[PDB]
Amino acid sequence: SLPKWNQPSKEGKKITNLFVNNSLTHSKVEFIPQEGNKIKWYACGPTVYDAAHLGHARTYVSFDIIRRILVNYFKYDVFMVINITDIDDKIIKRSVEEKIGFTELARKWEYEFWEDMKSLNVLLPTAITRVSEYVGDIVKYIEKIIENKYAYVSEEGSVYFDIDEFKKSEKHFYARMEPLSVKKKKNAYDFALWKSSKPNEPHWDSPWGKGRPGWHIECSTMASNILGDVLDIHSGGIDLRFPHHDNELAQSEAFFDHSQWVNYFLHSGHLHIEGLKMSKSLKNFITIKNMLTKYTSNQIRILFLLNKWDNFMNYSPNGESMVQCIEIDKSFTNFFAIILMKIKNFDLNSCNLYWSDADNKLNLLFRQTKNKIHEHFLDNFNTPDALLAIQKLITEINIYMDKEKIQIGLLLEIKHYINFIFDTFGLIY
Amino acid sequence: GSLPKWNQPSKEGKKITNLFVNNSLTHSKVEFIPQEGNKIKWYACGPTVYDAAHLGHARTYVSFDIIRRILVNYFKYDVFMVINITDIDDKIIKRSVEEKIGFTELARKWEYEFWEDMKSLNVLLPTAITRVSEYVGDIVKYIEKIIENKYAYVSEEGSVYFDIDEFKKSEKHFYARMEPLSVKKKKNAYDFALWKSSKPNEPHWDSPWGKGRPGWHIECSTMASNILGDVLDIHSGGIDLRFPHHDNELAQSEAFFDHSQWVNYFLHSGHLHIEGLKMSKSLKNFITIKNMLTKYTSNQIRILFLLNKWDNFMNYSPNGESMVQCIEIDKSFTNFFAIILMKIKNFDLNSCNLYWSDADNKLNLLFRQTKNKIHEHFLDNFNTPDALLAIQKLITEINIYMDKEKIQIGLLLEIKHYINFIFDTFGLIY
Ligand SMILES: Nc1ncnc2c1ncn2[C@@H]1O[C@H](COP(=O)(O)OP(=O)(O)OP(=O)(O)O)[C@@H](O)[C@H]1O
Ligand SMILES: Nc1ncnc2c1ncn2[C@@H]1O[C@H](COP(=O)(O)OP(=O)(O)OP(=O)(O)O)[C@@H](O)[C@H]1O
Ligand SMILES: Nc1ncnc2c1ncn2[C@@H]1O[C@H](COP(=O)(O)OC(=O)[C@@H](N)CS)[C@@H](O)[C@H]1O
Ligand SMILES: Nc1ncnc2c1ncn2[C@@H]1O[C@H](COP(=O)(O)OC(=O)[C@@H](N)CS)[C@@H](O)[C@H]1O
Ligand code: NA
Ligand code: NA
Ligand code: NA
Ligand code: NA
Ligand SMILES: [Zn+2]
Ligand SMILES: [Zn+2]
Repeated sequence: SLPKWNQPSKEGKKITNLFVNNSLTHSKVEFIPQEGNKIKWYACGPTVYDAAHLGHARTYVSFDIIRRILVNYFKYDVFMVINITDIDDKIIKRSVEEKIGFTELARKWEYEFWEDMKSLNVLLPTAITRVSEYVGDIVKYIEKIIENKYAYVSEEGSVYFDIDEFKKSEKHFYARMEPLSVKKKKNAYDFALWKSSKPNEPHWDSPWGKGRPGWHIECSTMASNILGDVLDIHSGGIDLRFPHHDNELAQSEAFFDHSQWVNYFLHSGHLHIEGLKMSKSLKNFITIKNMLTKYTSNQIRILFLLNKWDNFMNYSPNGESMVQCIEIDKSFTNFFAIILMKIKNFDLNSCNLYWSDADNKLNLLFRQTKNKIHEHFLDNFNTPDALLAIQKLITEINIYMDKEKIQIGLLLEIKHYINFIFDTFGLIY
Repeated sequence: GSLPKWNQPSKEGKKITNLFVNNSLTHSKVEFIPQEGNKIKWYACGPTVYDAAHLGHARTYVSFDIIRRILVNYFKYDVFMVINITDIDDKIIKRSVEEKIGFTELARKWEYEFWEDMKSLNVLLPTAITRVSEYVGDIVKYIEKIIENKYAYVSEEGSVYFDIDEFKKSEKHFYARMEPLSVKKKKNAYDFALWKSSKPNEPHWDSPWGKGRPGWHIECSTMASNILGDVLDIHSGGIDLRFPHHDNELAQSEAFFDHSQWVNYFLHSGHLHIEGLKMSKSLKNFITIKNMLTKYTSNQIRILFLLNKWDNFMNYSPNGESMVQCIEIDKSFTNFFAIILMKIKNFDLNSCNLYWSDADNKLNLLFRQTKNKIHEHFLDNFNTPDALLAIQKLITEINIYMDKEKIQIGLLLEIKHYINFIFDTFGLIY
């Protein structure tokens, strides 16, 4: 009566002792690749009908940080896919208001989305999967689910997922992550894999008649096509956990007829503003472009670094939440300025390089800081505490650079390490 | 009994990568295991600063720079690295009476040029730099402790010699761990000086035994022990230093701490030969680093060294012969970056199709396989020749993909970032 989860076997895998908050277990569990040091990761992308806002930025920056930690810090081999939802009721409706076709609208806002991602130093994924380019694959995916007896066709030409049949199977559980969130149909909870189109909507041909993919089947199809029958990581905002992500699991399990399509399901917390999710529906949003006319990429990334990725956060506007981010960015800038000049201007001809007690104390604190930050990253990508550890080290390096005769090589190694961590954070100085 | 023992560090609580390194203490490739956590305490013997550095010096310090970058940037070990400057030596004293600019000033001049040459070759400064002239007092105290442990004696002239026979007698000590077969004021001829009584008009320093100078080997034992302590993860130098210099350091340091293993992994770079012989100031066959840099770039010189396994000897053919291949490779890397950056720059997300095709999948498979190949090469005693070849092969395929196939912008960027990461690890700059 309660879903089971299979931790992957550790034999032959890269083992870091990283723990992650897995929505499949509702707990922090050890992260173990399916294969070697490889990580196959699908992340749900945007619905491209309008500009991206600060809440979208929080989710993609947070997962960009996690990806950089996984790749640059831990040296996992990450194969990442992000989709573009360029077929959607929202796109269709917006396109009839603006009197532009659905494709030209979608391409415009996909373009702006990637521009906004680049402006925030978010890395592009390995693969970008647009629904409009995968419709034929979605149809074949739906055919096999029907052939496995987990979907049925209405008289209208729609196709619905058969929840009751899926639950009946001993090897399958419906709504693994939110069990308690559960006319032409068998049961009301059945959701559409193929929607029969009205003759005026955009549509595609299929064995069941002209229609469009249902929302959830788009992501099962695209992720399965590129990454296969086992994903190491699937991610998205917490709102997507049910029904979207639980429905993807059911569809993909039905397609492959196995019991675990995703090993680790990661959900970022929402960015709130004045207590409510930043949302286009609520008219309380700040576009990324507007945000970047007031704050820098570094400052916005520091905002997200200060908040644990899987917890919700509140944004206080009119600069309130950004005061601290600006101060921290200012301290990193001034730290780098001094250390870079001291390295550049150091004169090996005239210096004394005896290793003093002050050099030894700074070095001990340096190595201890590396160990603290390692433990923070292993603790479910705890960037708030890793950022604080860096701040504390900088406070001491600043004292040292002002007062002590300086060990040029120690300062250079410290600079390289802090740069390495800032690269992992996505900060550019 | 008659053969030295080596103790592999325990694996419990350590970073374990399955890296194997060629350990001169075992004369074999053995798994590298940190003494503590993921830390590596590493001392590398530095230059004797009386003249310009030459290409053979460059090979040793670039090779250890590559190894350090692999350990830190690739494997994420925490490396605490010390390199010394031998600025007190008989060569420096003799050179300074010829040059007449003063002994300290001459040594400092050629130390400065050594660091300039290292800077020109993109070699990273170590964590700590230990000059003998700044450590003489600590050296005197180190010698005092060895005498107090009965492993050194004082001659009537005021020199101090290490007592080999007393040292070997101890069951816990073995003399010449790495080259066992290489073995008037003295007890035995094989005794070596820890303190040399100064002759008139030479530079000298005070000591309890009279004015003198350190012996060569005690400088490195003292400086390494002072900063890094009683167990070094790695000690390194050119192969010529293995005996007598490095074996004597082990004996001195074991005598100081009265234990049996001061160094866990002793690594020796192979010599650069030219026309069949070690490039050597004595043979008049050397090329200075500066001369080399008026003809070739940092990248090309580092590629020369990446193409040769660090612990094997290599042959340098001059007049550009050995550099032809290095120039070709460097040009192909420059051209690769030029092309891929233009393809990325010219890519239009509006007008493209991004379906993940068979060609995209085949390139991705090749990419991931290249990562695993390069990983096994680095684990195989830092095999940069095979890792460089893997990158070359991958680039050949990326070039084909960019010319004809519709390109996955994200895949091209990710591959460029990986190649940048490996090139950062090699010390190449594009
Ligand atoms: N940077 C990397 N690139 C590629 N693969 C990596 C990397 N780091 C680690 N790995 C993979 O991590 C795994 C390490 O696991 P571990 O060394 O504990 O296994 P093992 O039991 O010794 O077996 P084996 O090494 O033979 O798979 C290896 O499969 C190796 O392929
Ligand atoms: N990148 C790193 N930075 C800092 N410390 C590291 C790093 N990688 C490994 N370590 C250190 O390696 C030691 C062991 O880590 P490892 O992942 O090998 O776990 P383990 O073998 O299960 O050991 P244990 O749980 O007993 O520490 C720890 O002390 C950890 O601090
Ligand atoms: N206030 C907020 N705070 C933090 N994250 C937020 C957020 N508001 C939205 N997000 C996150 O932004 C991503 C794109 O949301 P879309 O609605 O554009 O698209 C879709 O949901 C489909 N195209 C997926 S296939 C999702 O992971 C969402 O949970
Ligand atoms: N042809 C050649 N090829 C490759 N490496 C070479 C080389 N010729 C020399 N080397 C290496 O260069 C380094 C500095 O040599 P020095 O003589 O300057 O100093 C000393 O020996 C002491 N100051 C050490 S405390 C050593 O590691 C040496 O083995
Ligand atoms: Na069931
Ligand atoms: Na929800
Ligand atoms: Na003995
Ligand atoms: Na020798
Ligand atoms: Zn999705
Ligand atoms: Zn030495």
